[PDB]
Amino acid sequence: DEERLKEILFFLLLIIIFVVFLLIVDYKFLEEFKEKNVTDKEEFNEVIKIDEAVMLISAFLLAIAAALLKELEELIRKRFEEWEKEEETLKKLEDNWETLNDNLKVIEKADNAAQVKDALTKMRAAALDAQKATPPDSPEMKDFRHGFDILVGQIDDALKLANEGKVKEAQAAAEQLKTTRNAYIQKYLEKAKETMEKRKEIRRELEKILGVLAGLYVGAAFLMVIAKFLTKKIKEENTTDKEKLNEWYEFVYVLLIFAFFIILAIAVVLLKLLEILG
Amino acid sequence: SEVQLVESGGGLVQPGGSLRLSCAASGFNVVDFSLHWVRQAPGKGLEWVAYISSSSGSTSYADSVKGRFTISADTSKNTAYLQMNSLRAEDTAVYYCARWGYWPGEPWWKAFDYWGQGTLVT
Amino acid sequence: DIQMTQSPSSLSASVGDRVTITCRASQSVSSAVAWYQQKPGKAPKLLIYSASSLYSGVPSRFSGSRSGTDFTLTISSLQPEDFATYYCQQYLYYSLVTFGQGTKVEI
Ligand SMILES: CN(CCO)c1ccc2cc(/C=C(\C#N)c3ccc(C#N)cc3)sc2c1
Repeated sequence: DEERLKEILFFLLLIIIFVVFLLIVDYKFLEEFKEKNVTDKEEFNEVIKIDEAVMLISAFLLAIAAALLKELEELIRKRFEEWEKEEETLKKLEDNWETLNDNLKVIEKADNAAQVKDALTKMRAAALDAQKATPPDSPEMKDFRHGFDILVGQIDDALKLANEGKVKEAQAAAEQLKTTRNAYIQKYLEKAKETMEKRKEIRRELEKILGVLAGLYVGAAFLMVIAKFLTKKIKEENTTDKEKLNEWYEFVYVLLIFAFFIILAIAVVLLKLLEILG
Repeated sequence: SEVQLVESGGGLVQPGGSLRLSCAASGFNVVDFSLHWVRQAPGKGLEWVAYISSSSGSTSYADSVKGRFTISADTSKNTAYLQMNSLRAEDTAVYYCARWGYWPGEPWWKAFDYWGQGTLVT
Repeated sequence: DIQMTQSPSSLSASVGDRVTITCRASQSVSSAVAWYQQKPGKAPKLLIYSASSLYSGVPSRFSGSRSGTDFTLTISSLQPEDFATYYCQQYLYYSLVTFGQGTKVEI
């Protein structure tokens, strides 16, 4: 999973390096071809069949990169689904928490033993569910489970007192229950809430960065087809005028430097995705 | 090395009478298991009658039988007793005695893992 | 007082037919629901506890599931020794024990 993610971005970075090396080699060949200012047909049909090779390989590399990007998106979606499940479990635990608090209020406001017993029954069911509602060997996790064990034990004590008609002892047991709950489960609750908020923020920023990365790839792909169109609108037409030629000679330089700006942006985005993922 | 519960003392009795059912436990002691009495009327379903926790002395009763039955225990001889008083026509049933572990852990979650053979009361 | 409503009150099935028994709790009892099997003239024995945990020695065909206050017992392959009365029982607390009405699976 995480190791697979690290391997993907690693190999995506490697593909990026290969496509920037191929581009700079093509630029060097074009420069060395057109410094001499040779209008021979053989050199054009060969030193631009150099552009043809670069585009054939670079396009295959782009296809591999697109497949890797789709796999990366699938893994990110799996991570987001795991975070969604954890948030749902946290919501269930908070619901059980609210049930416990409501029934503690009811016990405080109660006057007879039947109301106390009913509230304690609801508390016991909520505490059992909350203990089970957890996604895992951290010390806080163990303290949470042990605290719910003690909490259900205190519910047992309060129920035992209530079944004997001792309402005041039941309220006292509920107060000790509140103290135990605060001392044991509150820290885990705070940690889970903080983790869920941080994960929501991370999800938002990763949705933004992935969108930017997909846009960068599609933009680079659009530049590549423009490169082929320009080369053969100039290749097959066997152009001869030097002014028409020079103009193209710059068009491609500006297109190549724009592709550089795009490729370095892709590199920095991939480095960002790695840092945020570890 | 077999955990079992054996019921005794049940049988035919006149209405309004008194009898002490006994549940003797072997393979385990009472002090770490609450003992519950559960009755099944002829052709009906199961119904929980009472329980006793000898560790804390707590006893609880079904509403249909509260005030008439008295559940007690003797850990020295490892037995539970149910004194049935003021018997009526709806008290005829097969009475089973079951063990239930204490909170927390698997013993509590296993519920009535072992049941007695049950004795008939008429 | 927690009611534990069991359906159906009785079902007829043959050997191999999948059997499903459903129980509804009048209020949340967590997963503190157990399924017991009872033969005619014998004491109930524990099949499932914690509403999904299979007791030791029970064939793995028996299974239990929970969905809110609904609890389901499933016999995947009804064997000839699987005809009996099955009881859902909530055990939230010692004094709050209530049983289902019982489903009489017969061959
Ligand atoms: C204007 N010309 C000269 C025409 O005679 C050319 C020729 C070839 C060519 C190839 C280009 C390729 C990329 C860009 N950008 C690129 C490839 C892979 C990945 C990834 N993973 C990312 C980016 S751009 C380009 C421009």
